Amino acid sequence: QDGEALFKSKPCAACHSIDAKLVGPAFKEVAAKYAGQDGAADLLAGHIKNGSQGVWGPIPMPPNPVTEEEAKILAEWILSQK
Ligand code: HEC
Repeated sequence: QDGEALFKSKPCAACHSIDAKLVGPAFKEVAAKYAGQDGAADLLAGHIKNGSQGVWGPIPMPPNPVTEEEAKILAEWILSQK
């Protein structure tokens, strides 16, 4: 759950829904794509700070108040969302 925590303090929800979709890929659709995709959460974490674009919607995603460990955990949790 180390991901739910950060995701809770991080507005990642206002745009990333786990049961719905807003601006970014719904954590549920994101996990299904990068599910058990070890190594992917690491690449996604970079998109969190360096923003992401081209993996889902045409609109890129600005960086967030998160950090390295704050992005990785979110990456491993988003990919292993359970
Ligand atoms: C709306 C302003 C968003 C907020 C707030 C957050 N994210 Fe986001 N994210 C958003 C979009 C539109 C996209 C798709 C970008 C694309 O073109 O593919 C994303 C994507 C991600 C991804 C996936 C990156 C990839 O290359 O696949 C991750 C891992 C991600 N977002 C993480 C993330 C986190 C941790 C957030 C809270 C700090 C967060 N996003 C907020 C839009 C928005």
